This record gives sequence, structure tokens and C-alpha cells, in this order.
Amino acid sequence: SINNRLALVMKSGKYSLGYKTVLKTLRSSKGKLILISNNCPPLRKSEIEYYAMLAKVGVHHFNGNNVDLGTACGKYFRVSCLSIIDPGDSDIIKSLP
RNA sequence: GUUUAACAGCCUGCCCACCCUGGAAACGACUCAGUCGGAGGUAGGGUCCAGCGGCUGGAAGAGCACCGCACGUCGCGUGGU
Ligand SMILES: [K+]
Ligand SMILES: [Mg+2]
Repeated sequence: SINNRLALVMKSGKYSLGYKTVLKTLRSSKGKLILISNNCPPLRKSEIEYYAMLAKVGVHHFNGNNVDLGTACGKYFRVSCLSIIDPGDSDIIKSLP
């Protein structure tokens, strides 16, 4: 399940939550996978997709809104998008492709 | 009774709004009340907006108060604080 893998990444991996940090990781090429929620504004989603295409980074469309993504990440706030800098014990980067 | 107009310049910069750095749970900030924050808070530094705000020019030469000299019939006279 995507949620279980995300929880495993949260408890054992490196990540950044938020649009600005996601763009920073994409610019720095440190991010390896970008997750975008349905709630994400269309323009922001398009910009993130363009950045990921430029950086050759996979993009996954989370099956939920920002509230659901934040809940899956274990946080009490909304998460519009997140970047997986390093999956510790998970294999999302390997399973998704 | 012990005053300072329009207008010109400089300064200031309410409550908001906005920008840059950064990335937050042991959640924090915060109002009389609320509310705000990974759609980026707290924090640090800035931009802008109001003013019937400040200083200067206008403008002390004016106005007001007080104290005097003089013509003493007609100087709307003359001086000081
Ligand atoms: K006027
Ligand atoms: Mg005088």
C-alpha cells in the first residue's frame, strides 16, 4: 500500500514537505520522487510537473487531498506535495516505475 | 489668557497588505472577542499604505496679554517684555 510505504519512509527515511521545499529539492536534484495530492492547485501541479520533467524525477499523483496526504505523512497539517530525498527502508522509487 | 492657517520640502511609518532567508508536535503565535501557519508559522531583515503625526519655510513681521512715552480739539501715534 502507498500509505504503508509513506509511513515507513517517514519513520526511517529523509523527506521534505511543502511546495517551496519540493521546488528546492528538484532544483538541487536531491529529490528522487515527488508526490502531489489532488487538492494541489492546477497551476502549481503543472509547475511541479515541469520542474520534475526538467530534473528527470518521477511524479506520483496521491489518491487523496492535501489533508489526506498530511494524515498519511503522520502530520497534523495539510501537505500539498512532498519530495522523497532518500527512502530508508521503503521501495516506492522502485515499485512505482 | 499663555496662539500658529492653506500651501512646499524632509522625516516618521499606526492597523493591515506585501517581499527576502528558513523550515515548524514537546505544536507554536495571538485578540477584549476572535484567528493564523508545509497553500510556509514563530523568528530575523525589509517594501508599501493612512495621518486631522513630527520639524522646517509660511512665521512673528501676524494675533493676544502686560508695561511705558506722546497728541491731549482730527498723528488708524510711537516703543519694550
Ligand atoms: K486647502
Ligand atoms: Mg509681537
